[PDB]
Amino acid sequence: RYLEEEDGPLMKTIKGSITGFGAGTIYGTILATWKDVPRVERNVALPGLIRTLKMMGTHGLTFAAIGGVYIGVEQLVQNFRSKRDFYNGAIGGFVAGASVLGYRARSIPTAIAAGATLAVTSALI
Amino acid sequence: MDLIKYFTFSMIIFILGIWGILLNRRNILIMLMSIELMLLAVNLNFLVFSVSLDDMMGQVFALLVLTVAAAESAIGLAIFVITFRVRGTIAVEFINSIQG
Amino acid sequence: MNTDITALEKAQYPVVDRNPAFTKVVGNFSTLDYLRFSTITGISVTVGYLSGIKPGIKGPSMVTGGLIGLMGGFMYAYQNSAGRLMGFFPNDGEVASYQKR
Amino acid sequence: PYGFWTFERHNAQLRWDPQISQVAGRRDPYDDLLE
Amino acid sequence: PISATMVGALLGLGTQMYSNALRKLPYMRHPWEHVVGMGLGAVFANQLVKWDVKLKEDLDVMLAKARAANERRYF
Amino acid sequence: MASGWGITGNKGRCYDFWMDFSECMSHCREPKDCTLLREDYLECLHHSKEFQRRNRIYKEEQRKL
Amino acid sequence: VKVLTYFGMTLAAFAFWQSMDKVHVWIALHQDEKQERMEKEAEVRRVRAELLRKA
Amino acid sequence: MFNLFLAVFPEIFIINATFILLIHGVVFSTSKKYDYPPLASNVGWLGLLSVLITLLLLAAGAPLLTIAHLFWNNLFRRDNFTYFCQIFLLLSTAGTISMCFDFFDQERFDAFEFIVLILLSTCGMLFMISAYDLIAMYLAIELQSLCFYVIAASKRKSEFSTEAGLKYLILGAFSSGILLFGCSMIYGSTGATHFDQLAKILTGYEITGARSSGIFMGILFIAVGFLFKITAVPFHMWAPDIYEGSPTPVTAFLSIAPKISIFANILRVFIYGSYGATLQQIFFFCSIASMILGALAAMAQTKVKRLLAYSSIGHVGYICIGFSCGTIEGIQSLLIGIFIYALMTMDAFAIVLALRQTRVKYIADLGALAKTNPILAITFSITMFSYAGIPPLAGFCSKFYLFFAALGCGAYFLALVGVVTSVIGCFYYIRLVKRMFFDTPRTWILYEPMDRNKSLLLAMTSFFITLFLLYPSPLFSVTHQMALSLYL
Amino acid sequence: MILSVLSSLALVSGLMVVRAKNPVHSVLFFILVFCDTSGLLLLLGLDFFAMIFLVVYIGAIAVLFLFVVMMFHIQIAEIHEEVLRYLPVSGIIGLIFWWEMFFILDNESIPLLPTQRNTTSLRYTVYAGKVRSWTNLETLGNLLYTYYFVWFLVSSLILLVAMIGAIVLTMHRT
Repeated sequence: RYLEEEDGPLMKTIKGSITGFGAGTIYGTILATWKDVPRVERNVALPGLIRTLKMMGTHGLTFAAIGGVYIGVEQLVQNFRSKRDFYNGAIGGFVAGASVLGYRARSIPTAIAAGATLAVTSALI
Repeated sequence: MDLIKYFTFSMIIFILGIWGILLNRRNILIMLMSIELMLLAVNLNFLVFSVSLDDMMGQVFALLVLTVAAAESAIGLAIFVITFRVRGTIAVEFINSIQG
Repeated sequence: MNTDITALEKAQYPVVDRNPAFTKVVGNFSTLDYLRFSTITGISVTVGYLSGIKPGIKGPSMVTGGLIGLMGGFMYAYQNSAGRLMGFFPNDGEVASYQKR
Repeated sequence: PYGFWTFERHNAQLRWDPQISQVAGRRDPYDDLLE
Repeated sequence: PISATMVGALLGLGTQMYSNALRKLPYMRHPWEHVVGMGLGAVFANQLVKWDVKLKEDLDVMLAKARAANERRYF
Repeated sequence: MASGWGITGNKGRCYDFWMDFSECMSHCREPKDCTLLREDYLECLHHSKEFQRRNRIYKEEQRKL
Repeated sequence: VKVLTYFGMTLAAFAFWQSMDKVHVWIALHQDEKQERMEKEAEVRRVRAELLRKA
Repeated sequence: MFNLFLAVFPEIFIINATFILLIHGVVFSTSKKYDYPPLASNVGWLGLLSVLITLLLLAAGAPLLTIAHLFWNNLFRRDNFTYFCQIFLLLSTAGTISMCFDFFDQERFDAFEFIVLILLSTCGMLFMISAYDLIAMYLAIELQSLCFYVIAASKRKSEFSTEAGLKYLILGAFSSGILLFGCSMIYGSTGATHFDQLAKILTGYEITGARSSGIFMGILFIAVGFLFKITAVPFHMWAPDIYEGSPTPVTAFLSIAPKISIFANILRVFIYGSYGATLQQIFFFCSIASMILGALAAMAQTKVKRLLAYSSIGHVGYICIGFSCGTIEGIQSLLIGIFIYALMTMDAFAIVLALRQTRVKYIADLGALAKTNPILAITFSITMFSYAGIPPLAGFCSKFYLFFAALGCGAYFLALVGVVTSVIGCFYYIRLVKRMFFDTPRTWILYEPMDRNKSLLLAMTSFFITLFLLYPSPLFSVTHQMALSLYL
Repeated sequence: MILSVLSSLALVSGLMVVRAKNPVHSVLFFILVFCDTSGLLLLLGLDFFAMIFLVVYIGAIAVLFLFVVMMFHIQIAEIHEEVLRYLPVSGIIGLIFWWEMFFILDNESIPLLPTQRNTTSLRYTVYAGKVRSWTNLETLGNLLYTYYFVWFLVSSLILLVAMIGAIVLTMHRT
């Protein structure tokens, strides 16, 4: 069922960071487009584009950090311990969630909640 | 390469309708016109395919879709008129009361 | 215009006439058919009268309701008569009159 | 089921199209030359 | 015993009383309507029983055909 | 081209292929039994394999030049 | 817009459509590699499912 | 020749009766002699009679609706599935009309054209059910949609009604264009629009490596249009705004009949055509999104109409779980869920229209209703517990299936979503029971008693809701019949 | 080449429909897009549809749009917005739709590449079809009112709904 791949832990981490950046760029574009423009900005176009691109870059960065650290810690767990399970990975989701989303939200309870949610989500898979 | 060129003509009109929706969040009249551009592109698709397949069903449906497009435009502009008459303006900030 | 009366589900009763003419189906109207016709028409006239009192048009409303009922009752009676002649409905009397004439 | 297409409800065109096979607008062009 | 006619008559009488109560009217306002409702409920219950019997027959015929079509696979 | 009505008032170019495929599918309880007729009909519709082969010829001509 | 602006946008669109013609010819020229790659991926799946059922 | 039209007798009758009513209304509403009488209730009663006569013609002519099936084949297809679907649609329309006379008389909504447009849309949905070709399907869908656009804007001086109509026209025309683009792709790729031809072309192959992308995207776009029609997330946001902004009888009508007709279309198009897995995954993912989003958004609502709109979105999610599994029991359960949701919604909107005489708007307006009208508070509590799926009420039946398919098609994430969203739904439904029974407000709203039509309809639907699980055999048998008749 | 000219004209005219500041100009550019479509239909040999697109889209529908828009006297402030910020989202959406749909036929309808050989000599002519040829008009009229008359009538019902709804929504009798 899974016998179509070539793997490579470093390649896995790089590709995951790249995919995370792409998804974060798409998400940032969507969020920037949903929002209205500040009233002081309705009559001038360029600052709106700058804010859209800034949102794109910031979301690409945070999503790339999550999508990289998740699999990086997943392999660095399954490499040293060298056991394949859903446990290996629950730790990666937790550390990605905690670190990145707590650096972003600046809150420790938010870090714990985000890591827990990512842990359950990666556990189901 | 004839079929691909006619097809891309119609496809560009369809994409222009989509972009016109995307680009006119303050202009609801242009949104209605973008929808009419999409409908025109679909009609073209049916006619081109009818020719390409030597089949008449694409032409029958093109005529009927014409009737539908006319009816849609008449009703759409009637609703636009009563919306404007009630509010005095067409600005999108006056048609956002229903929410949640 | 090419036509084909053939139904998806075959008639379960003796087929007296596959495609009976309009006047033949009308002439096949039975006592029960006229009872259905009259009941539908009378109910429709009554509804027209009763719903017309408040706007003040009970007479014209009566005529309108009666027209709707006349069309619906005639269509229902025709439906039953033609179904009997075609074998789709139980058609004892149709077969008894057919086996004799 | 096994071959729904096989059922007679699903073969309406195969029995109706022969009945209109001589109608102007869908004839083989040689049919007019021989008939 | 508990026939369809009695269940339907009780249901129709209950329907007329429920209607009167939802309109804040006395339960027995217009008793002739209670009689009419009893009759209509009886008729409806008996007809539902007959319709259910007919439905079962039609389903059996349909299920027979489906099983025949399925058994055709192993021919 | 499954309806039969051609755009110039005659039988459609691909109607006979459609009818062959349909008549095959009306009694063959397996769709794979009528695969050849199906791809005949679709080939009539789009001329995919014909044009692919002619493009092969053109490509070989360009290669030998 | 100015009339010259409409003319210039038309010229640019004409160039875009000729570029699309080149793209279509490129896609038409690579049908054979698509077919040969598809030969492999479908046959790999066959050799695969056949081997996975040997046990 | 005349006997061929026996297959279209119900439609012929309803269309001609609609014309008669249009003429009668316009002639006597303009009459100075009768002082321009309001004719909305008169034409309403005559149209209800017309619908009941149409129902008589259709139900008593079951074998005759299949006469001349080869002559009529390129136009429509009438069978047992269509027979029962059309009977149910006519019943829904009759109930909805009977629920409108108090609104006509007390708000003085005098426009009889309201009834005419409802009847014309009923014709359109009748043609939708028997549609057997993409062209006919689209035409019938457009007729129904245009009637709804016009009736959504019927209160033409109200800001809310004009706003509802405008959003409906734009989002509805957009979705219709998307669906029409899908039909064009399918036609171009297969050269066929008839459902039988599409069946023959597409069966046996699905995604056989060399998949026609034209067919696949025609299917995707048609599926997007259908999902807009059934208010599945993420194509749903038109529904709560239009449901609120439209006149309440319009909201009641839009809640039931279009769903019956569009689900008939979805069955006969998808279950019958053959692209397979992707089509069902579409509906699987949209069902999950609908359940979650409907539950949360309903939990956030403070107005009765919005709560009902979001509840309907959640329930279409539950129903579409049945279409996702793609089995006989899936179709049967979809049909059972549609029937029970329709009866429950008719109950709920009968109550809402009854309370609209004292202008109910907020959930808090129902405070102390168990004192001012105890039997109405019980009837409404029964409806809310039925909506929440508490056994042995009829609402349990649909909930039971959700978990039956989740453990049948082997899907435990679906089961978990169902458990959580069922709990959330139970909470926001029992919040209304708390408001009517447990609260002691300082200011009470006294409500006018309802008219006879709504009391009778409410009594019947409430007896059904409490007592269906005692005698559920006819619905089970008839839905099994319909599920089988989709293929044979 | 000719198809490239028509495609370019339609592309610019459509951009001007969706990007003009003034809605009156937008309706006028829409008339140009319909004229170009008529030209394409003439190329396909469908002269009836080419004329009907002129009669219905331009002669009747655009006129209604023009009457309504002109009498509305929309002010540019009520509908103005800067569109530079939408270049990324337009880019992603349009690029996905481009890469996926401008090339949907390519796998199914493979183009025939033009070679440096006269392939016109292999056109086979069948004269039997040319004895009494049918116009687009009579070919369509052979089907509309007989084999597919029900859809014709449903379209009439659609038009009736439009007339009723127009009267009911907007009429204020003097």
